[PDB]
Amino acid sequence: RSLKAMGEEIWKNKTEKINTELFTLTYGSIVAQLCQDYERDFNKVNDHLYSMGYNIGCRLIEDFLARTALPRCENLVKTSEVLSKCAFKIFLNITPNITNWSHNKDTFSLILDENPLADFVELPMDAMKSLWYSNILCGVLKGSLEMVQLDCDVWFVSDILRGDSQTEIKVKLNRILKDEIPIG
Amino acid sequence: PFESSSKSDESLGSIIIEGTLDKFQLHKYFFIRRLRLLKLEDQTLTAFVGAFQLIKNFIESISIEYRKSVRLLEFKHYFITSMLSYFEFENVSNPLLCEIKAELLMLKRDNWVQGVMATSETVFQENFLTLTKEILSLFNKCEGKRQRIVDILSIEIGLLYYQGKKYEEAVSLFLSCYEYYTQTNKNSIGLKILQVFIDSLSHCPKLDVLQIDGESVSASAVLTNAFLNILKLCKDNDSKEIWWKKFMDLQMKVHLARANVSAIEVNLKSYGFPEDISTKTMRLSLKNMGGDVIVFGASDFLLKKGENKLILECRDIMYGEFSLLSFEIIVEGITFVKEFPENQDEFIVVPEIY
Amino acid sequence: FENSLPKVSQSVYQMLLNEMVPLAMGIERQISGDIKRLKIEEHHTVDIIRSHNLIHELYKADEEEKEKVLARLRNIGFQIGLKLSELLIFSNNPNLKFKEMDLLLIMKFICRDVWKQIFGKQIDNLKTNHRGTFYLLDYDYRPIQSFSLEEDAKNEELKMIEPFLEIPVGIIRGVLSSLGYSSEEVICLASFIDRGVSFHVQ
Amino acid sequence: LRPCFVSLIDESDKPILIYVPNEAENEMNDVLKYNVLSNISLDYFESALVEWHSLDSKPLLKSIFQLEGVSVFAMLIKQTGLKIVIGFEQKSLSGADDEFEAINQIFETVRKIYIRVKCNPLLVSGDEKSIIKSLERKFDELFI
Repeated sequence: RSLKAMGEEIWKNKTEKINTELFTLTYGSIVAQLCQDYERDFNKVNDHLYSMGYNIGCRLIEDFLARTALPRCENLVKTSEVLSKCAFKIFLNITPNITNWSHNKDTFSLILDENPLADFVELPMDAMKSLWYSNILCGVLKGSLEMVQLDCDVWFVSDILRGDSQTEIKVKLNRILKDEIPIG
Repeated sequence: PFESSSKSDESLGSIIIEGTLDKFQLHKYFFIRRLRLLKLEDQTLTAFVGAFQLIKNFIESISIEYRKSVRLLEFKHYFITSMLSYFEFENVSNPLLCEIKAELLMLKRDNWVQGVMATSETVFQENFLTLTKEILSLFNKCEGKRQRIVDILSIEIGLLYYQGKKYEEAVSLFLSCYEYYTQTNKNSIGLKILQVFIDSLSHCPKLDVLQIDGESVSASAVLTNAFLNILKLCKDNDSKEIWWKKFMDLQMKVHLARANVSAIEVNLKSYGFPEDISTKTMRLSLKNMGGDVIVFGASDFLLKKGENKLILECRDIMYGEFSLLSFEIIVEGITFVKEFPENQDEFIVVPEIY
Repeated sequence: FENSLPKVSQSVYQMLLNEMVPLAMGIERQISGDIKRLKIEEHHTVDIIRSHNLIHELYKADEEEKEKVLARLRNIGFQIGLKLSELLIFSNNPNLKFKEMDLLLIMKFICRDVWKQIFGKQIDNLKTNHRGTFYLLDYDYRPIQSFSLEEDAKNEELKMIEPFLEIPVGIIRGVLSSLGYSSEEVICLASFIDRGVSFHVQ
Repeated sequence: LRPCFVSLIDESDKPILIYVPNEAENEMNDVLKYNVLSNISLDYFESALVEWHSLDSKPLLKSIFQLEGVSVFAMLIKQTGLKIVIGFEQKSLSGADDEFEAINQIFETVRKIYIRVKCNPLLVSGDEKSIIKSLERKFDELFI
């Protein structure tokens, strides 16, 4: 009944496979491709990762809505509820936590505990200060939320791999999309 | 009968070991169980060597049992328990596996004797160790395999030759073996073998070089010292490379061709100057403190070669030296067709063609 | 035997596997060496294409550029194949030692375990010419069930499916070169017999 | 229980890494007396005195020799052709049989950190120095 109960409930009728030894090294191999093809550029790789993320998030939102039938969200309470309590539950077997909203509640942050996209990577010295790793997630959280009629913008703040501070993602409502009704 | 004897001997040894007391007299019971195992394995081609392993692990376990300095004398008793077991393994004329078993037994006996002798005939110790190491080296060389232990044994024999003052140095004369342990893989072994070869060349006082080929040279020490400077640790031992380069400069013997991997030079954009275009300024890094050379970076056209950009005087002593490299006599009226075929050789009485 | 150790969804991996191909087309057609879209970032702009238009750009691709694409697909399959084989090493399969003198004994490894790990099922048939040429078969290749053919235009649909086959080419090439060397290895079609793709190796 | 040297040998004659604990002080530590045992250890794989039988799927452990008061153990992992050698002295050894399983724990927990280091995606293919540096910081994490 609750959004915890549905997100845990889909794990009794979801086809599954191993989270190490596949799906970590897929992302690692494509980021190795982007690193070696741009001659170790550290910011264009974020752009191409965010592009491929936007495309996979726009293609993934339909499977999320068909897997559990839910009404269209409207604020950053229901999105902050639905994300952290079923979406990463049924796609990554994890659950992040929500903190650091503003006074008008027009933002929040997305502190993640066990990111399964970067398990024992330890990025080298030059990439440690000018590269973000998990930009496929920021692409997904742009492209998924842009198709439920909300413009959005989702950005990393810090992550464990280069920094002592945790893995978190900042996010702004950036207005609500207007559905276009008439003929003209 | 044999498998039942092995399983029952292991079970009876564990059952006798279940009783805690009288561990010192239990050595005799373990020796009786070992004799019972040895009587069952009286006729085995390779498994007797495994029975020697049944000795050796027990020879490990007895080494686990006695724990004293004076028990080293009991290890001398284990030397007797080697030597009589050598008497249990001497019943062959010549064989492949028995030679390796005798080599392992002689290596264990030599290690026990070297452990005993080093606790406190000093001239005769080197002769007896050289005799035992020569016997073990001949036994290991009498095989279809095992060149790796033979090379380390020959290096140990040459170090024992160097343990007294000797002008005849087998390891230094075997620069092929030095390159076999230095060209790749080996390093810390190579960094001591090259130090021994350089010390033997320092105490050589001769100009009669190696007769195994045409390499008669007094700069063979510098040829080895280039590899010793390349395989050096850091600039803490840079005085050795500086002294070897000073000896190569004093004893010059000028023909050489180095790969110049100890120096790193990087180029920049082509430019022009007054009355001759001083193109291709380049920055160079080096390990040696002092170096002066007429370094010229060649460049190949479609059917020609400039071979320009040389500087006669070089007082630069730092990484990214930023040489000007003035390039007189521009070929093809300074055309743009010339590609890179850079020798970048910095001859400092010996060519280093990178 | 039944190890229940941590897991994620199959679907997000299968669709990431599917969008590795327009990732390769996007990384080649945009190498940044000097209709599309545009997006808004903070003092920053990206410009993208969508996937099916890029597969249609593969339909209008240059011939030498097409094989310049297909080296990258077998390169990325090669990387994930050698690393995935290296993780299989933890399984301690008892079949093989090194250099694969008995080549079909590790063909009995890949069909039993590797295709089970990537695609959830065994390879259903393997036929053996004894000159090193081995004949794979599976009736339903798993990441092309979701690729819908269009209405009565299957001659385009074959040409737009089979550049997705270079990833398992990379898989089996990477698990062979994790065990020592590179030899020739190609694709097939093999129209199935009862209601997908075949592979040749040396 | 702590080792005196570790060694990883690939399918060629090369060493991937010869790491000793405590390089920071000299303390009468000779890297030379460690590499000679590592050089003869790759020789004594082919010796008929020991053999790694392949009927069990699990890779096994052996005791090849003992020189200079140091016992070494060589576990040929069968499939990828990696040879690993860890060395211990008699004073660390207790001579018991319960320690053998803990030795096998040390062997598999350095094999695990090797397969985790060499499966880093961001390192360039080829024998870099960064694989050696990452291996030694993970080993110094394991061994103070």
